[PDB]
Amino acid sequence: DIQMTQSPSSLSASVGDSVTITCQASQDINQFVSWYQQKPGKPPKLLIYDASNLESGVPSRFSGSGSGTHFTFTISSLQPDDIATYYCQQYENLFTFGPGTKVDIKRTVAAPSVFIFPPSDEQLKSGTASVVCLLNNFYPREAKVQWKVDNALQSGNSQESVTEQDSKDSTYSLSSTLTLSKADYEKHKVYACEVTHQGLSSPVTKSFNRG
Amino acid sequence: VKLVESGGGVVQPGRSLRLSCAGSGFAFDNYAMHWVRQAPGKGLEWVAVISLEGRNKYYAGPAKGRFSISRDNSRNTVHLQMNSLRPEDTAVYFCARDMGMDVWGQGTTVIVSSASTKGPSVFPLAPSSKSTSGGTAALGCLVKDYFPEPVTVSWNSGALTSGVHTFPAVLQSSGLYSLSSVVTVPSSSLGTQTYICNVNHKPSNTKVDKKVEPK
Repeated sequence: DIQMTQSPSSLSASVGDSVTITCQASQDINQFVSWYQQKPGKPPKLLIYDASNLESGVPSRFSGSGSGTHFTFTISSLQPDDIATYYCQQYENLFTFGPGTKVDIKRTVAAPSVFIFPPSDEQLKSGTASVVCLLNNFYPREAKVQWKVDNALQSGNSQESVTEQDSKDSTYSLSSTLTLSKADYEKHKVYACEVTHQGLSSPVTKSFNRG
Repeated sequence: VKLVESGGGVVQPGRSLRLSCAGSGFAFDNYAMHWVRQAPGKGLEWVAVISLEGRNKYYAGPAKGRFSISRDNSRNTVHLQMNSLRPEDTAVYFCARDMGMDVWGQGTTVIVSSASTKGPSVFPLAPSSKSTSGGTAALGCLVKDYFPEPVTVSWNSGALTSGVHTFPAVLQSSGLYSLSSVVTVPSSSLGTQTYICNVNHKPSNTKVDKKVEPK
């Protein structure tokens, strides 16, 4: 069936800059596309149809051009409410949304402030242990958390999530929790969270000894 | 104009659920209707379309013959019956009208899981030297092992908003959810100001106020 690419996967530009985003098809779809903008927790909003026709009430700074295989949605002067994920969509035959592309505001790099929390003694009574690592007020969004227990790489037993770009400082924050049994927790000594980020010349490590 | 979805809820894997979509503000028979779904943190996925008078039906791959999209041009409603749902179908389910999809609904959330309704255990994330950085301390509340979403969290009954980060929840391997909410405060304020996270899990009728004191 018809599948569509969206390039890039994420984009960053400053307020007033020109944002150009591409969408590709697995077919010659001529000019039969729509583009949508969707903000967190909100339904999509239709912006452009037939590749170039703006919808009613959509600012003139939103423009598109199309050519069967290669399509360009362009925000000609990025405004602060243009922070969203943008989705192209084909309808030359059936309908398929692209993967989408997130657009955030570009600010200077900010390294994360790293904080680490041992599991509470209340939780340890429950029979489980969660170790929490917080990465605060960093930019850009891309960061890597790597859990180590007595230097061992933890892989697959942690989960993380990220805030949306803060409305006034434009940074992200991330929280990762390492889940492990109380019995495994009491069996190891050094618990460490090692952060990789563009603002760090070398990975920063936050660690504690059980006790 | 307005589309209002209904249905939604926790249903067991393999069991049934029907979604409804009421449309106010226009003649319903002029437009084709869509159902579009969105998994947590994933992009829009087109489910199906119904032709303006119901003659032409088309579905997406992942439907795999399990869904059925019908239409009631007299009641201005479209439906989508889901007979044998898989956890892979967990998502917000949107309504949209088409000739582009200009009008959408706010969406209704289908939760497909065998987990039983459960209120969270609120554990402190106590501030310590290893949660401190140059006079800024971090503290929080781990809202662990609850089902289903949502859980709301404020601090000191809403009197504390600056420096709060309440992170998106995550679905643990156990099928229960877990989220954290963290605040950054001055270090020197630790021994003076009291920090309480007010947690509310209405599906389980559980409200918890958890004071977070240092170690």
